Amino acid sequence: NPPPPETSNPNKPKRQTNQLQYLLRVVLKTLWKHQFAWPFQQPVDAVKLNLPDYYKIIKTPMDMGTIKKRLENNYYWNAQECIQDFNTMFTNCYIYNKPGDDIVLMAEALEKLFLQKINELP
Ligand SMILES: Cc1ccc(-n2nc(C(=O)N3CCN(C)CC3)nc2-c2ccc3c(c2)N(C2CCCC2)[C@H](C)C(=O)N3C)c(C)c1
Repeated sequence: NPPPPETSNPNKPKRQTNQLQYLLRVVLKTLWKHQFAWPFQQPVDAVKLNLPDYYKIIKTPMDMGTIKKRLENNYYWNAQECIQDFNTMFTNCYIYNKPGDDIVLMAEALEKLFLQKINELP
């Protein structure tokens, strides 16, 4: 398993905006409780899953556990940067798997809810 993405970085400039607080308070925390959220709450554990292929395919891994910690640590400059991590998470899933796979269906459901919630930001 590779090291998970960084959640703090003393040399990177940080910011806290209304949009970012909303991404944590509303967008992430509602997505988290969704019945299909559990696969995406931590990095893919390829060792546990016996998927030595996953990290051969996915070069920029991302997950909501990481995003959560990054929001909690004020790691982001703006909302858009955080939104890019959500979209990287979803697109990783669609790259690695095939349409109709159970995990893809799960990601699809979360992505629509995600898009619905970010449609209007503070
Ligand atoms: C349908 C399904 C949903 C989730 C999971 N599990 N289970 C754990 C686990 O070992 N966990 C998670 C929950 N926790 C409580 C115990 C540890 N991890 C995942 C998991 C997380 C993320 C992904 C995948 C699996 N798959 C795919 C791998 C083949 C099938 C789909 C690929 C990597 C995909 O791209 N991503 C995003 C499984 C076995 C089947």
